[PDB]
Amino acid sequence: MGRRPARCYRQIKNKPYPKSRYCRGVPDPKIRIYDVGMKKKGVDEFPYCVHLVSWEKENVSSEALEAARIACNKYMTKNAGKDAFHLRVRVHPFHVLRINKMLSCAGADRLQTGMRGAFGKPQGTCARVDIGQVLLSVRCKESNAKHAEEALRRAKFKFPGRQKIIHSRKWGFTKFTREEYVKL
Amino acid sequence: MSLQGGFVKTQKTHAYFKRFQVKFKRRRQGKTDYRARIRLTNQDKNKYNTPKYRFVTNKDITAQIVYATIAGDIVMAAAYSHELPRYGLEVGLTNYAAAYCTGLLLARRVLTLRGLDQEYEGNVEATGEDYYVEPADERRPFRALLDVGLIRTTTGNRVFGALKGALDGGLDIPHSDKRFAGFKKDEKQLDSDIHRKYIYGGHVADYMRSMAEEEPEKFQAHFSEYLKKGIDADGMESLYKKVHAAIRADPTMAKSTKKEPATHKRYNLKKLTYEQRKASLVERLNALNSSAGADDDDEEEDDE
Amino acid sequence: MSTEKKQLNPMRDIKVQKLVLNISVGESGDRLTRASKVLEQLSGQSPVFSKARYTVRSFGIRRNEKIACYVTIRGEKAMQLLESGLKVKEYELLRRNFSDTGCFGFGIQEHIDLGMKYDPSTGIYGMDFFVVLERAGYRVSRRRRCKARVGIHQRVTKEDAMKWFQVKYE
Amino acid sequence: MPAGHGLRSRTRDLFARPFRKKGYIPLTTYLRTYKVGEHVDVKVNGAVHKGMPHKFYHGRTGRVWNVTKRAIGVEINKQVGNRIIKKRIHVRVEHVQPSRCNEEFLQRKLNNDKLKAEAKVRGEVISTKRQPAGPKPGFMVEGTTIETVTPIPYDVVNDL
Amino acid sequence: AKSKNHTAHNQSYKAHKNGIKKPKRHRQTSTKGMDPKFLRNQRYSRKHNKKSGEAESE
RNA sequence: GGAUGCGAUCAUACCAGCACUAAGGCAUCGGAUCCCGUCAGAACUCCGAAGUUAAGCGUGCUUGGGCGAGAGUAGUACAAGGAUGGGUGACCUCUUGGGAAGUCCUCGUGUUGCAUUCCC
RNA sequence: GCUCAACGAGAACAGAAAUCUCGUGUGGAACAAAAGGGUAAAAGCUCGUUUGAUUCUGAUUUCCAGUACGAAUACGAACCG
RNA sequence: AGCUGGAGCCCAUUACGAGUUCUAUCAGGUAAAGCCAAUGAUUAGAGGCAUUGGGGACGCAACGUCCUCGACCUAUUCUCAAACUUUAAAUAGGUAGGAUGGCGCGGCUGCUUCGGUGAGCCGUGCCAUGGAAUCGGGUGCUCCAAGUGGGCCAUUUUUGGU
RNA sequence: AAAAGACUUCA
RNA sequence: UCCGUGAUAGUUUAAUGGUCAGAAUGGGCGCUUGUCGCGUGCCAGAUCGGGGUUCAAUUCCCCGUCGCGGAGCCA
Repeated sequence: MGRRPARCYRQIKNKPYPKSRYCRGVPDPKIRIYDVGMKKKGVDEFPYCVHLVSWEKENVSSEALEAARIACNKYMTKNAGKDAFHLRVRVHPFHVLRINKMLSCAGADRLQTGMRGAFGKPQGTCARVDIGQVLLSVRCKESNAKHAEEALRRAKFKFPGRQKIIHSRKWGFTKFTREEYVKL
Repeated sequence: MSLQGGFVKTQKTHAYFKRFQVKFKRRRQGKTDYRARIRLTNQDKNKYNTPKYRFVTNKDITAQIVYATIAGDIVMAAAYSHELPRYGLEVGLTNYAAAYCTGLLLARRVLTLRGLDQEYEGNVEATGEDYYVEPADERRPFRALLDVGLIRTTTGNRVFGALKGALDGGLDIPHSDKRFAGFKKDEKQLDSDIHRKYIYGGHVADYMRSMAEEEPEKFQAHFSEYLKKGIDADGMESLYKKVHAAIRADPTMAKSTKKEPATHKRYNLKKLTYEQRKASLVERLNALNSSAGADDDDEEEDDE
Repeated sequence: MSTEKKQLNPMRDIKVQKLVLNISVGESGDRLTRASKVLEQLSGQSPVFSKARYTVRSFGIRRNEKIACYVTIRGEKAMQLLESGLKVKEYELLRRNFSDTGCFGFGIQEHIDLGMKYDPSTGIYGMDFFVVLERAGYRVSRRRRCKARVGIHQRVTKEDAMKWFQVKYE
Repeated sequence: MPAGHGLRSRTRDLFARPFRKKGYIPLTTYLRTYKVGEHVDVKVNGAVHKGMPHKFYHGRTGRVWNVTKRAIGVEINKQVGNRIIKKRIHVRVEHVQPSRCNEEFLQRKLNNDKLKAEAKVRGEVISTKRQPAGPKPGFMVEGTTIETVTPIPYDVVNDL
Repeated sequence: AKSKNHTAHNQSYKAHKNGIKKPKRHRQTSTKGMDPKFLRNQRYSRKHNKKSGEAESE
């Protein structure tokens, strides 16, 4: 698409804008559906979780969120079939991007005299992804774990804030299989 | 199943709830309006609290002259219409004549020359008098303000009848005569201001005599004898009584008033845990049960 | 477990808190307010104006303004009115008219009772009769000063209200 | 830019009461009375809207300058500038609470007076200062029944 | 060209040199601008007080 | 302990559902001549004879909820000062300090001043 | 004096909104306006009575030179409600 | 106006003062935390529940039944907030730690008290190193005048802007 | 008196 | 692009002061008419989308989309 480098909003530098009522004119959020795959089970049929956990606190765009998500899902259908595992996107894009828009072409751009100043027209939105956040949570079953790991790997090149694949465990997968069946 | 109110509170819990600590305990009981109370308390003038509807009524009325302090109030005198038959009275204890005599009694009691603080010149202990306009102790009515409480200011009330007895007792309430239960409400004379009908001690006298059932103890005239009686100067009674018995009250109270839990709580829990494993139905309140595993905790593990 | 187990009613028996007879059409759609006259004769006592609030469908664009009128009656007078309406309605029928509060209402023409069409300025085809019913122990919540919420015991139910009424004049 | 200065600004919580303390103030505050030169805190009731001081003056403890009808005059000192002077503010008795900043200290002055009277009886030698923190004395235990175990720091896990 | 509009910098440094002082403690501090009653009774009482003070020192 | 009037501290005092209350008191409750009041004596105001503990009121209970309190809650997060410390920077270590909150788990569930009265 | 936003269940006509009723209801409303606080036997909403939205001349708080001016605060001295 | 100097003015380790700490006690809504706490955003299911949101099937009908899709509701779940916050730091910030004080004695008032009751202010008497720590190659105070009135930079914090 | 215009092919 | 300015029936454009919207023409329907037309009687709105204020908004604000004009140096 049309150029914007991700560096512009990469720094967590500005005040956080998620107040819709003051921040008028915010355009379309970009992920169609956050949960792709199953959504009739959680951990019951998926006694393995893999996470992609943030190494660097930086604001990842909605555009980059889509890119990572779609690549991961496409691997799922191409290597494990349509109704394989379950991908969840787990962070949502609160932070409205203003940013400088609408340049001119005299021998100045930046209309007033060279400000420019606030009152920036909205360009899009980002999710603020801080360190240790789970951007993508893909639940899996342990035998087929390597497929999910591979899917996350293709995804990870497609956001500005570096993340590290990790085998995630909640109540273990060995504390669940105790606590459940003592109160059941 | 549905349900609202209960459901709408428990979901949003804390948000209501704390609603009872918006206002406090006195209001919760229905005792003290803080919008009324605040006005009185700045200059610390005594509350001449005289209830007569939805407090104590239809058996007795009472007039207490009450001073405030910061650790809580402290009555400087009290008197009950229930203590009025000690001085003789057997006509209704809910009437104006009873209220008037309670006011006379209270005014005599509040000093009784006690302690340092007096004023018995002027004339505190105001004579047996046929009224017209507020008799005080010169120029200055002080230290008693008619506290109706939460009850309405309505002309022809027992509260204003008590106020008349305060004035003719030597207590000096601030006043205006445009809502007062006038002169002849004691039974006396009237015929003035906005107020109408002269009689209210002698209300009853017409009422009963047009036949119908009402109080025993005779007849129309009988008010006047005990109207006179509370004016007299033999103050300083209210009964010697037999005191307590042992450990607070009674076996009925011993069964009624205190606790159980600590030890008892563990037994009910033990019974409940046994019941859960013996049947499996509901762990109590609104769901669960499929062996269980003790307490509220179970639900979180019984998810996956 | 309703504290029914006692010996029942001295306290428990139903009464009329009020009977509210109200006209509903709305001004300009029926009249100015000349139908105050028919209400005045029927009850025997004064009606007072009822104002409107919120969205309305019909003229009444100011909202707050006379639009209807009503009479709160009670005692023996209310019971007498009840008998005429009960005499109409089929009896041992419908749970629907009874509320969970234990109150019920019925519709029927104004004209029932001995009276002329001619003498009141309007005849009027009918109008909601509502009967407000509750137990003796209701008075705690009703009075202002010592207001307290209604207990389970203190509530009449739809079944209970119908049952009490079943005995008397239906 | 010449001065303006929006009269309030950042008074959101300063004029608010927290959720639990909403509703009408107990009349105890009103009934509470002070004498001149007593030290008292300033801290508004949010349910009285006239007689209110400017919010910066909260958390100051002042000496009662005089007492008048309804409101009480309390002298407190402003901060920031040059030669910062004491200022007298008309502030409600609803907006004045007792400071315990002087109360406890006054009790300890009375305690010193006890010690002074006692000291003379012995044959003077007063010394009625409070004493700074001393050195630690020795301490014991017994090595019997307390032979060493070994304890270690524990290994890093990422848990995420 | 823009210029500075306001800064609170450097104000503090000056203030701690010769500034702030304290109230200036005295017995009998200013009751100037105090409510008329109290002051009225002080005037009246003092006239009598001087006469009596001589008696109570003999 | 209870009750009543006046409260103080101000959720251990509150919410939900149950259960119990001797004594005496409150309440509910019967009446509408009178002051007073409404669309309606339901409210309010007055009379207080005849009732009823059903509710109010109080207290107790229920793995309850909330509130309070504690924790290896967590020494975590964050943060002043120091570095010619590591790191491209983003930041991150350490030294000298200070140190939460929730999740979550555990324990608690009104106290008490004045006056008068009541247990038996 | 009264209690609201809202919702549920009822009630000729009347539907999603008419008007009427009860329960629940911390304020989720309303208090002219911008926005934000605050507020519940009120400051809201309704009724009743009203005219202090008054007379004098200071002090005090803000802006601050610790100035004027405006506006605010709480008193006094008057007279009223 | 402040900073700066001069001319001094008053005392001098008496005295009080302090870009300070402690102690003890206030105030604060930032960092952060929180969201199954209120408000606002926001993801996902799951399980309920209709005298009236829409479909179909079973029915002559029903105050009928079953699937279905919506609303809502409940317990969950996920992730955020400068103009959200119950909650909530640190570093900062205010006040107090006494002879400019306390106590006893007894005087006056038009105030205040229905009451010498109280309040304030006067005369007179009693109590020292003694009111945490530390320092004051001294401090306190007044008059008057110059210059300045364009600032610039670094570490740290931070707003706009790639 | 002024309101009066159009109107297919073989024909 | 910056500062302005509109939008209303099929089409073209009036109007309000807050409770309320029109006309003309086209079209659809009879009648005129040998037959159409002129003429003659009949008829018909998302007041741009969008929230807000407000009892009540087509009307009074704010934003945005579209369609326009008019400015934008030493060039």
